[PDB]
Amino acid sequence: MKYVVVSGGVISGIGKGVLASSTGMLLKTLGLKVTSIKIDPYMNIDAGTMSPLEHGECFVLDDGGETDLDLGNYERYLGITLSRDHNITTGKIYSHVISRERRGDYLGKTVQIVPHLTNAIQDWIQRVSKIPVDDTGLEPDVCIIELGGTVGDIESAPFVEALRQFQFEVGRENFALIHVSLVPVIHGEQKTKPTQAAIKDLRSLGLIPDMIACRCSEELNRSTIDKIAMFCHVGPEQVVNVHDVNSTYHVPLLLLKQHMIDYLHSRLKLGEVPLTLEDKERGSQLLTNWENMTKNLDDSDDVVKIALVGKYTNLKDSYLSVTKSLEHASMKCRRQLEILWVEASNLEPETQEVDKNKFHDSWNKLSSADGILVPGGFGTRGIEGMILAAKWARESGVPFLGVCLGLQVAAIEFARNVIGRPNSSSTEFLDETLLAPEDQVVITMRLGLRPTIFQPNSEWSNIRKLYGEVNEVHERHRHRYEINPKIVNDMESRGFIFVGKDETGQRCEIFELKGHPYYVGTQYHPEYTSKVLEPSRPFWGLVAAASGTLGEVIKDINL
Amino acid sequence: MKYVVVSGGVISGIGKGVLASSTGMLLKTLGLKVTSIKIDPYMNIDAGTMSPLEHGECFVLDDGGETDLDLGNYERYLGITLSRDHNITTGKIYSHVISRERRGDYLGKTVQIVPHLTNAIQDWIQRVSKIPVDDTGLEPDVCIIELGGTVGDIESAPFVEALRQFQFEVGRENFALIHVSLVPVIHGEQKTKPTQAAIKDLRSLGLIPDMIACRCSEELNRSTIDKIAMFCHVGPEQVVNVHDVNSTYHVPLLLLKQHMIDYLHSRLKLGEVPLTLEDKERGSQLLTNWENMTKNLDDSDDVVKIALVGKYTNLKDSYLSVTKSLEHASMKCRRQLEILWVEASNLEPETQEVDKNKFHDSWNKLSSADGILVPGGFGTRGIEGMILAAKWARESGVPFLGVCLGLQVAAIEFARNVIGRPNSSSTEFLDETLLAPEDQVVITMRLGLRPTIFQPNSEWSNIRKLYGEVNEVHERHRHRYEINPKIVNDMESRGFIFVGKDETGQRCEIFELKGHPYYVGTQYHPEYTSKVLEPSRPFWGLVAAASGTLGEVIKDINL
Amino acid sequence: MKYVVVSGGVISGIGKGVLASSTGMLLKTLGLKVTSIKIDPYMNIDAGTMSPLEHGECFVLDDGGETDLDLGNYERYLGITLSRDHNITTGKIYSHVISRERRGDYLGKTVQIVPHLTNAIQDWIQRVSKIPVDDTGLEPDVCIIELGGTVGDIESAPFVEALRQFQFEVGRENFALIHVSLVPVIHGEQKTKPTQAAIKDLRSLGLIPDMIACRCSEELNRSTIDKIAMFCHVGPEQVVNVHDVNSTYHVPLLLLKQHMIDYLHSRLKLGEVPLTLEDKERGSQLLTNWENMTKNLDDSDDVVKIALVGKYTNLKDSYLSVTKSLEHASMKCRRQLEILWVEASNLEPETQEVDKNKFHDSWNKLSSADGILVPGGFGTRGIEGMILAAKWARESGVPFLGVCLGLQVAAIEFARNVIGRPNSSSTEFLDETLLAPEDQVVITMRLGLRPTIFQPNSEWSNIRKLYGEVNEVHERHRHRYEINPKIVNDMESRGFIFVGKDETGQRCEIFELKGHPYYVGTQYHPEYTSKVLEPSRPFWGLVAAASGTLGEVIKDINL
Ligand SMILES: Nc1ccn([C@@H]2O[C@H](COP(=O)(O)OP(=O)(O)OP(=O)(O)O)[C@@H](O)[C@H]2O)c(=O)n1
Ligand SMILES: Nc1ccn([C@@H]2O[C@H](COP(=O)(O)OP(=O)(O)OP(=O)(O)O)[C@@H](O)[C@H]2O)c(=O)n1
Ligand SMILES: Nc1ccn([C@@H]2O[C@H](COP(=O)(O)OP(=O)(O)OP(=O)(O)O)[C@@H](O)[C@H]2O)c(=O)n1
Ligand SMILES: Nc1ccn([C@@H]2O[C@H](COP(=O)(O)OP(=O)(O)OP(=O)(O)O)[C@@H](O)[C@H]2O)c(=O)n1
Ligand SMILES: Nc1ccn([C@@H]2O[C@H](COP(=O)(O)OP(=O)(O)OP(=O)(O)O)[C@@H](O)[C@H]2O)c(=O)n1
Repeated sequence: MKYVVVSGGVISGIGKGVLASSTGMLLKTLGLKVTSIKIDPYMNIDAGTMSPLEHGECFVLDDGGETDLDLGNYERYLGITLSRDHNITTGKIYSHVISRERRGDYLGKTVQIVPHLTNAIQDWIQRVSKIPVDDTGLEPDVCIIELGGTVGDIESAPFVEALRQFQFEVGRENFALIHVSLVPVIHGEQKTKPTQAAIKDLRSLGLIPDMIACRCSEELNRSTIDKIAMFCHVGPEQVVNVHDVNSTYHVPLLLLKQHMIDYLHSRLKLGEVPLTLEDKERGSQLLTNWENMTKNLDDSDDVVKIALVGKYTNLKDSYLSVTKSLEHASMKCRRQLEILWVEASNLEPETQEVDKNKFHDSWNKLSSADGILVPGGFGTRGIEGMILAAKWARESGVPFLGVCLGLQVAAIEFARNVIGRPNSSSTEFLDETLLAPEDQVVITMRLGLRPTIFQPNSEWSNIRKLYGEVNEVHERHRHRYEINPKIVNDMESRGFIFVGKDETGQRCEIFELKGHPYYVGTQYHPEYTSKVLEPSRPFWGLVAAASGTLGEVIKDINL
Repeated sequence: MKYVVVSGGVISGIGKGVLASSTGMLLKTLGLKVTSIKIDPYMNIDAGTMSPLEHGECFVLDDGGETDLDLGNYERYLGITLSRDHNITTGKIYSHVISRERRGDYLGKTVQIVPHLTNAIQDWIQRVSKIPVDDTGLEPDVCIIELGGTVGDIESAPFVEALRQFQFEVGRENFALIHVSLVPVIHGEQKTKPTQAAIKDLRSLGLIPDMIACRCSEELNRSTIDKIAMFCHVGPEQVVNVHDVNSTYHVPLLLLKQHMIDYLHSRLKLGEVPLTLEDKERGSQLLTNWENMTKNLDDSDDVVKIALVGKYTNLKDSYLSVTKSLEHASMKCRRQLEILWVEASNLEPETQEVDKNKFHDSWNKLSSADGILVPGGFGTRGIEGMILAAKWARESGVPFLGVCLGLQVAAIEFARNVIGRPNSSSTEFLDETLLAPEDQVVITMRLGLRPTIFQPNSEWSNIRKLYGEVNEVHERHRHRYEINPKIVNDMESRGFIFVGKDETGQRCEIFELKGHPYYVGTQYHPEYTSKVLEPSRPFWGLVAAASGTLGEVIKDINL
Repeated sequence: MKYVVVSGGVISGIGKGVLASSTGMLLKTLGLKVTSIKIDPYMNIDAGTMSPLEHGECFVLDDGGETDLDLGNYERYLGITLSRDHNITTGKIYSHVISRERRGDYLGKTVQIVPHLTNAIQDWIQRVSKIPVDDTGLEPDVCIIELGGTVGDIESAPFVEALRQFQFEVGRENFALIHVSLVPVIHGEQKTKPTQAAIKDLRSLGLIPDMIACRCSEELNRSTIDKIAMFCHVGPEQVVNVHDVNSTYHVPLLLLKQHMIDYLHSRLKLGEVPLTLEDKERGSQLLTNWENMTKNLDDSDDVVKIALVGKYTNLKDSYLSVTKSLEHASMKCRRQLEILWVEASNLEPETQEVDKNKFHDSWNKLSSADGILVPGGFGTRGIEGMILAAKWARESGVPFLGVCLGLQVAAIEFARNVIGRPNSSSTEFLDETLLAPEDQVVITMRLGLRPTIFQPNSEWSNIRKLYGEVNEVHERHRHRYEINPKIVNDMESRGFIFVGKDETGQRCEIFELKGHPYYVGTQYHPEYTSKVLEPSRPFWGLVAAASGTLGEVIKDINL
């Protein structure tokens, strides 16, 4: 079990996620069974009790664990599934030993943070990194660790001590540390001194960097490479840069041109770790696939505007897996995405009493859209606005995808306008109204992986064709409220077919609407299962409908 | 003797000189007899043995001491003259105690950096800060100290220890520390953490900041003011910012609007320090004069292009007192300066054999110039180029000022073209030629203040009118070579009058040429004696000739 | 050129000199041509301008350089001669680059402590360590460096940075660092935490210890070895202890039983450094000689009391080379030394007017003495007291040795009592008296190595027999005043033969007195040339006379 620990920096908010994930992807092109751990110095146990106003999406694993946003970046780049234990936090590990303490398992000793926490942190990393994360049951070869926070922090203190001991308990030639660092440029001069003071506080804590990765407003001068390397000892070929470039998917290609694989292959002796010719052939495949899809990102110019309809769209972090999944679809289509960020709070005509500009700006964006998407956040405040976007797409042929709250507002729109019961509602919005047509009932949330089965009369359905005509699908959920099962037989008689259901038949999970080019929704979140090199099928469909060639996409999938 | 010590930062190259000088100017508007010290952690004894390729101008005091560039900024803002002891350096203070040691003055003790250097540093600061620096013989009231380097540096180590002891040996309420700091902005967020880590290394060394001054790419958020103040303890009204604004002369006005006088008046009890009504009236005069001249800088738009002819003009730092003195002239004229940086190495027709573009670009700039200036650096390599600019100005009515090497190349041009001896030369360039017309002889440099006397037939001369028709002038020199005294009587018979001379008559120090609008030179450097609120008379003349109204300038001076 | 750098600690005053010298002796038993450098963070240039009240003896090299006491410990253990450049100091290296600066040799650059001092320190160590120090002209193999002060000190700051760079400029496997550290024991528990905090400040400065040497009130617990090694990373076999034992000459044998040679032989690859079978045979000889002489120190019990007569004998550090040379003599004689510390300020009868006890206590000690020694410090205040000890030894058969001031007071005693001129005097005490019998004249000091030649009528003389009957001797001097050459022919006619002289015959350097068992003096200091395994001949004589068997010593020398 080799380790690469990404770490460091003078500002927490600099460059670790993009680098760690890119390191993991690069090491995956060696054919190594790479795995990945996040260390979050924050106290939260798991993400379900924290709102999207901080650290973005409430991301979900096959385990059903609401987890840190940064796990999603490892899944979507590495092509792996992570267990809820691959996110380590301050309150997780303190809750762990305090649970073990009240259980009596410390045999009456005084429990001291050294060695006790620094043993729990090491034992957790050594448990977790052996867990299988691939399509096959084999244990991993190399673990990337993102140390969140900065080295030299009250809260990352037990984690840096635990890593200091771990660097000896699993030796040199089996552990390597990469430190991300700021290199400010002021008056056009690349001032190294913050990445010298931050290496005093690094070496004080006994960790030793084998690579320095810079974030800077420029490429590094040969002078500032030497000025880092002579003070903060690494070779001249072990300082690397992650400068501003318009594509995050090119950061693996920068680091490979800076020879980072050739250094880590030497520094972790990776040629001695056993691999087959098939592993090495999958390794060169992962590289050449990533080069070809980035060549498509380079030479593509034919824009496709997707309108993404929701709340808090000024905090663009709130829809990160949506945004990345749309880009995975757009790259597979060889077409340049733009996302129009559309405020559902503005589409409502009530906006026109308060500010006309917001109304017409939102409808300008929606009118411009080659496809529409209601991806669903949390809370009720924008539901009328999303019904307007569900209407516009139905009455105007515009492609549509309703994820989670998107199913519920698309069925509420269909009930309000095509069944024609003007009172029909989301029970989470309007429980006090006690309707017959409640388009929502509570069934405290169905979370993580579940099997979805298609209803037999569906060989005509494009959405099941995008899933390859298979009988069953496995995807990740978040829903407390669901479609009302009594209303289904009415909606299907109007052509709003619920193409996918739970095996019990009481819970309805996919629709596709007859005669419309492409109008779909999913009760599961298809964002979370997207991979960069193999995109999520409802999102590939939406961008393919917005692009044209949806038939050719389906034909190619059917081969 | 109160002290304000400017200090600090995470990068040496951030903001101390602009802030320290502005603090000193502001405290001068209280009517306090402000003085100023530079601490340079570099080893050089004094600047005469370091070339302009590093830290710029070889600046000169009334003492004749070649000293750090940063002394010039205190002189030109504060309106004071500094002794060569107001620049403290590592090799000055180590050479001082080692001189005292070999003299036997430590009574056979083992000389240890604590306390011995840290006593010498404190004794030097307490000697120096009492030295009179004004138009009157009174001792100073407040000393600004610029600690050069950063707190937390191998070489600023004895200086921070010496200040740590000094903060107790002259107490709180008589010493205050201002720390300059970086506040990076990354992804549009003002990341405080470098100004937290750098305050651990500050407080470790026992110093305590009473003000934090930021350099940042923006104004400070109210959030980042509170985030500094809660970690690095100062009040919310004691964090201040020195953001990018197009004028350095506005930095005193920023700091006054941020109430920095109201804090230092309280924190150094400055209301108890004895002052007269006349001192307070001079105090409000210094403020209102600085506001009115900056109002002129604000509402002025009529450009005046000065071509400054020399070498190494890509290192624009090399002519700093020239540049600032031209701006002191331009502000007094209410006219917006541009300096055309003109390469003498390009004006030469030999350039046209190597690159035509450089030639025509240099002559384009020179042709555009409302006035020309040969300010004189060091070494011979551009002398032919400067003779071409001395010719162009003479044959084309363009105003001219030849400082030091400017006199020598203007007299060499006059000898070559108006006397018409084509071989006449600078002996420093062409000593091997052994001419009769050597326009240069060695007289190892006449340095610092000397008296200049005007030749009696000079009531017609504009340059003596700009000096107020007085018999004598006191200015600062640097010259090893001078005009040949035997050639003078010939040049004067042609109308190149040497309007100013040494009292011995063998050394010729000013010329003015008959019939030309304004063609002058000075063997002394007039840059070094310029003040911001009272500009240097040859430079006020050059910008007044380039502007027009030179007669009105002379009339106003003659009142 | 391998390096071993001794360093470190939480208190400056702990254990470095005893360890460094013992390391050097041990590595000398490999047959390596070991050399040695002292780094003194104090500012003094050289020791002649510091008095014995601090850091003890004003020790002297063959170069004639008055140097730090600690050089003497390397000479007397390693059997080598050091140049005055093998002592590096803060004011030496700052005076060096400032000399190079005023000479112009930095080509006009701004001289900055990094890299400039940190290059001078590295260049000095690389010049110095190649200087031949043996009986043969070959360059050294391994350099011991004692870093004086502690790592983490304002004044040792350029030296720790210079070593940090040097550890890379001469790599790992060619440099190794040993850190001395305190391990306090409190309430009977060996508290490691000072040797953890001091290793944060070590690793912060980028140095990395390969050995930890402890000073502690006990042997180290196996628990505190593991508690150091797990925090301050070294193996369990790389923590070593230098506990209190009654003999400093056993510290090499402790460190060899703790396998320190076996670690440094591996860690510096010393088996690859080229040596002959003769070098290895001299290596095992140095070990077995040191074991046999320490076996003599172990089984010896027959006391020999030497009375050492002087000033400031409460600062026992003031006579260190005397004390060590007497022990080198005593070990060669297989006899247990005691030194009676005798106050010359008390032997004087004037003491009996102020305190009778001091008088009778001093004469009790002097009466008890098996031999007397006037070794000579500095200043005149005790000269009458030393004349009393010169008298007592002459009139009572007690063996005597007068070094430097000892010759002068023994000749002053002889002139006062055996020639019988009661006024005869030291001119340094009584210059105003203008005598005919001035027993002292100025000839500003004859320093370092000089040739001494024996007067031809000397085959009877025991002192020349102890020097092996050779015509000439080479020894180290310090004298400003000397014997008056006109008085010599009178003293010799009375049997006070000046057995040794300068080749010019005007300067008289050794005496031996007829008929007395052993009454000698030397104008040179024989202390400074003493080796542990080959003792200084006048001191071997004094302890042999005090022991008996002086004839057998002479017989054994004459083989
Ligand atoms: N492989 C990656 C890595 C990062 N990002 C983007 O970059 C942001 C996070 O940057 P990251 O590289 O993770 O650094 P930070 O999160 O700023 O800080 P850290 O060093 O702790 O990761 C996210 O909003 C994400 O959209 C991305 O799109 N793809
Ligand atoms: N002395 C301190 C201060 C803060 N933190 C940690 O800092 C983390 C936040 O990181 P970052 O955003 O990088 O620090 P901020 O204080 O927000 O500063 P900035 O404004 O630069 O983000 C928190 O988890 C907190 O535990 C720490 O370990 N030690
Ligand atoms: N009152 C001032 C101060 C600075 N400058 C300009 O700013 C530069 C120096 O900036 P300064 O404020 O002195 O900071 P630094 O020198 O960069 O660093 P330090 O903090 O050590 O001063 C000079 O080239 C000078 O032209 C100026 O014109 N007027
Ligand atoms: N550990 C160190 C390293 C450097 N210096 C000092 O740093 C000063 C140079 O300051 P600055 O330019 O701020 O440092 P640089 O090393 O040049 O780094 P940068 O590239 O950020 O300027 C020198 O006088 C040198 O004595 C120091 O005191 N301690
Ligand atoms: N080989 C040695 C070493 C030391 N000493 C004695 O120990 C004292 C000095 O101890 P040392 O080991 O040099 O440590 P310190 O000088 O206390 O401190 P440092 O670690 O700087 O050497 C001297 O007075 C000396 O008499 C000795 O006799 N023989």
